[PDB]
Amino acid sequence: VDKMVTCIAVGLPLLLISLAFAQEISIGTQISCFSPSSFSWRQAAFVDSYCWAAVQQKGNLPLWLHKFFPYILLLFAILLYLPPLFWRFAAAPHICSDLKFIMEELDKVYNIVEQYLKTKKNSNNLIIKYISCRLLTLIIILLACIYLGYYFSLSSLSDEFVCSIKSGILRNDSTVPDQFQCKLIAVGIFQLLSVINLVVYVLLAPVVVYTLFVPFRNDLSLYNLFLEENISEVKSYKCLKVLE
Amino acid sequence: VDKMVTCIAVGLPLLLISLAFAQEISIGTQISCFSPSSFSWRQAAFVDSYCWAAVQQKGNLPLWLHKFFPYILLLFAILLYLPPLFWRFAAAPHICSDLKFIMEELDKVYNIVEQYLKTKKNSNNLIIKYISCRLLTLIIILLACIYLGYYFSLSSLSDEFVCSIKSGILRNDSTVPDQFQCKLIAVGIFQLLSVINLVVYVLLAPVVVYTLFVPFRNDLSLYNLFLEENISEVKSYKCLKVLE
Amino acid sequence: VDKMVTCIAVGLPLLLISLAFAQEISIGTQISCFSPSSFSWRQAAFVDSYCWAAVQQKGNLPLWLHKFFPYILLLFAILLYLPPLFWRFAAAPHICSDLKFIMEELDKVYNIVEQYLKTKKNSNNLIIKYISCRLLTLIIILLACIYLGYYFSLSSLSDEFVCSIKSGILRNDSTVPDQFQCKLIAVGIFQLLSVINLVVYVLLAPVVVYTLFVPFRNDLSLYNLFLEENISEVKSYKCLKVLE
Amino acid sequence: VDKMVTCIAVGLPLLLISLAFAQEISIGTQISCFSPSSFSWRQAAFVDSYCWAAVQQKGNLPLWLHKFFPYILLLFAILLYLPPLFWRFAAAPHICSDLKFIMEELDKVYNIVEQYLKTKKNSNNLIIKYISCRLLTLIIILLACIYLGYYFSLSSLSDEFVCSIKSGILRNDSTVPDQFQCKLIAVGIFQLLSVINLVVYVLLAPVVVYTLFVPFRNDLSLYNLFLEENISEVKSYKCLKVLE
Amino acid sequence: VDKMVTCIAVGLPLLLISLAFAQEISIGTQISCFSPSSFSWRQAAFVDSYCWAAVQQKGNLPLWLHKFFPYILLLFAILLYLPPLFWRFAAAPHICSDLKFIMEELDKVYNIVEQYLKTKKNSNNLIIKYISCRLLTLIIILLACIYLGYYFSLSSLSDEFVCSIKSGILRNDSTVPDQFQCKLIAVGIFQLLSVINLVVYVLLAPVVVYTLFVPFRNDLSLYNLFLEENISEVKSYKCLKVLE
Amino acid sequence: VDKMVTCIAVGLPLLLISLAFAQEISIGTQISCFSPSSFSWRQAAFVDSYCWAAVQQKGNLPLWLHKFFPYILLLFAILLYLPPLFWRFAAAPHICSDLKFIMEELDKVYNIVEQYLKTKKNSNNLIIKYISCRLLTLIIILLACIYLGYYFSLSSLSDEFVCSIKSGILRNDSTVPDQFQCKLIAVGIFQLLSVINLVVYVLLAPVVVYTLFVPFRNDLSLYNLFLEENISEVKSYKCLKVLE
Amino acid sequence: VDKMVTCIAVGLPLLLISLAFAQEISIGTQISCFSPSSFSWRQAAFVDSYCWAAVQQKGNLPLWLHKFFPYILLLFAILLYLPPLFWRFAAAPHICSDLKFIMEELDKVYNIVEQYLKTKKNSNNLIIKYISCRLLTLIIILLACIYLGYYFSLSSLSDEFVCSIKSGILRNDSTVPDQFQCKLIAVGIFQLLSVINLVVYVLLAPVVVYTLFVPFRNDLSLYNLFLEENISEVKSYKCLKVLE
Repeated sequence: VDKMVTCIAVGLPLLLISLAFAQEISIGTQISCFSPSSFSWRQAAFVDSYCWAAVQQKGNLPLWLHKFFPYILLLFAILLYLPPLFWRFAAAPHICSDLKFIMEELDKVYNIVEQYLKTKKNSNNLIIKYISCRLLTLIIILLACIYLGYYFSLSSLSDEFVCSIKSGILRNDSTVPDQFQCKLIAVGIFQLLSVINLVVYVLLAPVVVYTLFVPFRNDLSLYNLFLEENISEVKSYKCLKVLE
Repeated sequence: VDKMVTCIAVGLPLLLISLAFAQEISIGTQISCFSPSSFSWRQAAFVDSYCWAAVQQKGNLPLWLHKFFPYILLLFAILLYLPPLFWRFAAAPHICSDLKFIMEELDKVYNIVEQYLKTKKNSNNLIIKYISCRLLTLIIILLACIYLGYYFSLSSLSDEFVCSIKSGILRNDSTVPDQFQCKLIAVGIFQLLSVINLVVYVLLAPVVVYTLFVPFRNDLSLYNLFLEENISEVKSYKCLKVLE
Repeated sequence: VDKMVTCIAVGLPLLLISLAFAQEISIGTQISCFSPSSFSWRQAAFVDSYCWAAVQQKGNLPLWLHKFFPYILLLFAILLYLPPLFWRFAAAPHICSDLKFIMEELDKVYNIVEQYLKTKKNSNNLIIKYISCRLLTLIIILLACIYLGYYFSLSSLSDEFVCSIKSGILRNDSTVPDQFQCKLIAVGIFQLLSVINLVVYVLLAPVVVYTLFVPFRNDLSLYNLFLEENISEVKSYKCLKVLE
Repeated sequence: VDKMVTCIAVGLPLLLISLAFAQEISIGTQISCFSPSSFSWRQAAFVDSYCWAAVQQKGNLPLWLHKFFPYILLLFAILLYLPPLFWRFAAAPHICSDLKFIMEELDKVYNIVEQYLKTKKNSNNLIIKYISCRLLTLIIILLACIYLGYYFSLSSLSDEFVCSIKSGILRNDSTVPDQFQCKLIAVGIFQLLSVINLVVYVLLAPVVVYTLFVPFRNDLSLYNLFLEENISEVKSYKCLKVLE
Repeated sequence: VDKMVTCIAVGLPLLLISLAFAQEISIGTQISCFSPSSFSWRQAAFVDSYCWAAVQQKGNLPLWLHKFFPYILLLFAILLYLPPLFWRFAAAPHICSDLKFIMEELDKVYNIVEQYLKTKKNSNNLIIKYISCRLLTLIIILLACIYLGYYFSLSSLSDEFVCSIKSGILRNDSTVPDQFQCKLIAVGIFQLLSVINLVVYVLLAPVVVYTLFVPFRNDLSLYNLFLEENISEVKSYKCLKVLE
Repeated sequence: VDKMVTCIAVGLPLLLISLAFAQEISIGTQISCFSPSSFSWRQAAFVDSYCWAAVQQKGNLPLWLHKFFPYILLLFAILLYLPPLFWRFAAAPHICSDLKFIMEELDKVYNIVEQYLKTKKNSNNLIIKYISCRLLTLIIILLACIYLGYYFSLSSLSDEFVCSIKSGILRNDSTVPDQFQCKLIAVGIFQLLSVINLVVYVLLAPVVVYTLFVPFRNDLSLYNLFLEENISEVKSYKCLKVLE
Repeated sequence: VDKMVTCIAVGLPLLLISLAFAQEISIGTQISCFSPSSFSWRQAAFVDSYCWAAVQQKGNLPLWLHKFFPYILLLFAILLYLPPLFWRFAAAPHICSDLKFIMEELDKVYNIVEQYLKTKKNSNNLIIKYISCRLLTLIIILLACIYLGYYFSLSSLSDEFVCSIKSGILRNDSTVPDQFQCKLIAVGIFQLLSVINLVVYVLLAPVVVYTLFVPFRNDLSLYNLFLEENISEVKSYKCLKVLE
């Protein structure tokens, strides 16, 4: 119930990037500048190479984002991978054996543990590790959500821009016409990828805060709720009840 | 009998998409605009890049669908994968052990369970999980069915459209002829893929509602019907009868 | 003897399709229209893209089949896969254990089963499942056989056709010459693939109906014939006889 | 000694086909027609596409074979695979256990079988299955041998032929020069592949008929000769002799 | 806690290089020189081949780094791999058995080791191997950090440079215009890769020196801290305490 | 000591062929004819296709070898594979058990075999199988050695030759200039591959004849020398001696 | 400690070659000759094919090395693989059992070997096999080191050379301009690969001679030093000491 959130919050940005690259290769380069009819095949591939590199040199913040939208979406994916990567390396040895301990000792009682819960309750160290692995996960969803909302928010006739190559010794020339109407290509594919990654991230925002309500769902309030999720040995206690 | 429906309702849209891409690569780009004879090789590849991106900017709803038909068909495939993905994570631990429990205890009787069914009958919690995993599956087939029917319903001379590139600084020019008869290419392959995915989805519509008739097929009406499907231990009870 | 038929009736159409695609890639596009000498490299690739898409818009039934011959051959392959896919999911648990049952109980007799066959004989439920898995297999071979015969039956100078692109705003022009002699390319490879898939399917037509003669080959007439095919425990009964 | 023949009679045609395709891709298309200097890049690729398809429409039998030489060599490879595929599905269960039977019972004699051979001798059913799996293998080598000899027998200036494209509406024109000297390319690679597949198939022709001399090599004449080939339990009988 | 640092300090430079090459292939060559309109397709590919090779022959140190930025980033990755490669080949046999030794002998005490720690404390040979495997790791991070900071520090209009090909017999000619404004392409992708590899390496600099504080975290100060990390047998000593 | 010769006499020709193909693809076609400036792109690819096929039609023996040098080197590789392929199928069952026989019986003597060697000595059947598997291997090295020496022996300005295409209806024309200076490309790579495959095959020629001196190294002279190579049970007889 | 040297002395030349080929493919052919503007696309690809083959025909020794630098680096890699390949086939059976022999017999002493070392000391046969496997390894590093130093030593404007194609019937012509300024491309990548393979091979030269000091590190001087490297049974002798 909690591993499924951190697999569709990471796997879904990975799926859209791989689908974007099969669309990126099957059409061509992400820029396409309208070179004049006088240029050759190589000079017309110079302008598509210059203008794709010169979107950063001087709003300008809309144009800079379209180049790196697969990268920022990638960085927001591996940064959701690290709280589960740190959960398996910090709080996994402290939880694997102690669930095995209660799983074996409850067999011999029906064939101590009542004073186990009285002293494991007052320990505010492992519930703090649990919420900080999910509160950091919650805000990094919303930072990814506000970026995905901002990228869709522009949505304008903004992929079209005007660049020029007359910078170096090409300045003060008589062949280049000083203006090149370029246009980014993959914007419309990215605008739809910025929506279906936003609606999912909005629909998972009540679910991730539903895990932050473990009394309604101290350390006993954490520990009593984990035993019926990944441990099938509690299901034999219902076999005690159904016979009577 | 129920895993076979959710494998051919998901595997069949996956098969058509992979066959479409081998047809998409082996011919070329999905758009092909008739550029003039005056244009170069690069300006003629500008118009195929502009017009393929400018189908969304202003019926228009036929033309927008042809670009994203592999994507909408993909989204309708993974959304049929989630009710079985949630079935293996919610109702699978509550059903694996209790079928193992009756599978072992019925051996020692011929070598209790009669009062097991009297109290497992009045429990309207796990039949509700069963129908909601299939009723949500039923309507999401019909929403996929009505989209596939609507895409085939247009079928017109609608792939041909007229676009223009005179928008930015290319506006007020004297070389571009203001109109470009473009045409989408993969429409005829998609119209046949929208039929053989519709006839299958119509032919599976009585089957998925046939699973929604579990009395004619409460919790006992659910639980008595599962034991002769994935459990071979009931076949020894016929070995009790055939000897007598 | 019966798994070998449903592997060469499915594997043989799969082998011809994979061999066709290596021939399809190594030559080029399946259409090749004779564009005029006045056209550019891109306008000449427009006509090959328009005419390959416009074979369906208005005999015409010969020309429509040549585009989709790998698809119809593919659909006739997976539709032969489903009666064995349903045999392993419906009649496989009802037959795996009961063959194991006689395989063990006949050991202890020489170290009941004589009254086993007297009551398993009068059961017309599992022989009906056996013939319907093969009678449906028989007619779907003949429907595939009559399509393969019809595709070879045309064999004419029919790949050559005449198309025109003057439809949209390209209508009422003065550059396009109103007629384009196109020709499909992979027809001659497909005509030979339609023969060696027909001669095999004719030669397997007496074999598949030879399985439909199980008395000369009720439920006892089905059940007595399966035990000497996939079960090596009957071979020890000959070791009983050869010692005497 | 007999599995090695049916692996180099099948693996050797598979090896030459894979080596031919790496030579076929690394050079180009198998046809190369000398288009005029007036034609464009696309019209010159029309003639290479028309003439490669129009070798069948009206000696002509030399030219038709050069297109399908990888296919006929492939069909002669899988048709040598079927007598071993039928040997493992028909005569393999009748021979696996009975060799295991003598392999175990001869241990306890030195720790019946003398009357085993007196009644297994007069059985003309399994030697008939053995020779028909090899006599059918023998003639299908010679049919492959006479085709490989006939293909090498032409060896002429026969790849060069003259084709014309003036058939449809291209007939009665004033631009096409009515004759196109084409030439197949991979003929010289195929002529050498038709020799080293002929010398091997001639050198294996005495070996395959050497297996057809099982008295000099009834059912006892078959059965006594198999026990010292795939069965290492006969080697302990020499350990009986070497101690004495 | 220490294997996670040496996997994200090595895996993160490996991830950026693989992402850079998919961006390097999908656009084109890293150089793009503006050849004149008079040149052919091959002479214009000469200048892109000459100028990409002639960045080293005579500041110049900015231009030389842009060619080899994937190589220097690769060399700084495998040089972080060698202190863990030497740790598993030098100090791994001296630590695998002795942790197994205390793991077994502490079972039989509750079912010597108190004098074990009194003589294993005064041994300054294995703590010296531990710090030198991490102090060498610390400075090689900072040398990688100062290079990544220096590469981002230039960030100028420095990818644009001017080269000339008039060197050999091409000197004293009348066709080449003596100057070619070239421009490297992947600089802007590399400038962003030089930032997200710098912020991570700064944020890991307090963590790697936090491992260099093993008293606050002699040989006993090393050995007492390893037993509760990779060894689950110490968790049973808490099972001694929780029962009392 | 003898498996290492037949792995570097087979693996080394396989390694050079795979390295040749990566050089063959990365440059282009093996022929490159200097077509005139008047020809188009397709007619200039006709001459490279005609002349590459017409090296066999009429010294001429130098030019024919350069086309098929990867094939003749391949045929000399699989022909060194067959004496080890026949050794594992003819003399392997007669040698696996009898080495296992002495390996077990010598344990119980120290816990018959002295009369074993007196009768296994006079058997001139299995030493004859041993030398003929290596004498046939020896001469097939020298035939491969003399071909590799002859190919390097030409080494001339012999890749350059003159071909003409005026054969069929292209004869009696007025456009083709009757002579085409072609040149094979991969000759210089092949001349170096013909040296490092010759120096190895010369340096292995004393080693393969060193195996043909088994008295200085009858059947006892063969059998006594095999027991200390692949059998570790003879090493315990030194443990008998080192204790005394 | 000695397997790590022969894995980074072999794996490091393998890594640079694979990185060179990804740079070789992503740019183009290793030669790039400045063909005139009059030549076609095919004649300009003739000169790049002629001049790349004609670097050997007549300092000249610098130019010949640049073609075969990946091959000579490959030959120096597999020649470091053969002393470990011969170590596992000659001195591995004589060392696997005798280390197992002392590993078992020392258990029963604490639960002969003192006279084992007195007679295994005076045996100068297996130490001679040890040094010759490493002395041959030492000089073949230095021969690889002096070649790598010599290749970096040239480093000049030496990739640029002048070739001509007027050799055969192309001699005495009036179109070719008699001189072609070519230039090798991958030289600058190879000059950096010749440095980082030299600094490693210099830094491993004291390590490989450190293995040649086995008294300071006869047969006892060899045999006493191997037991604490790959054998964990000596670590129990410290468990004898730490208890006392």
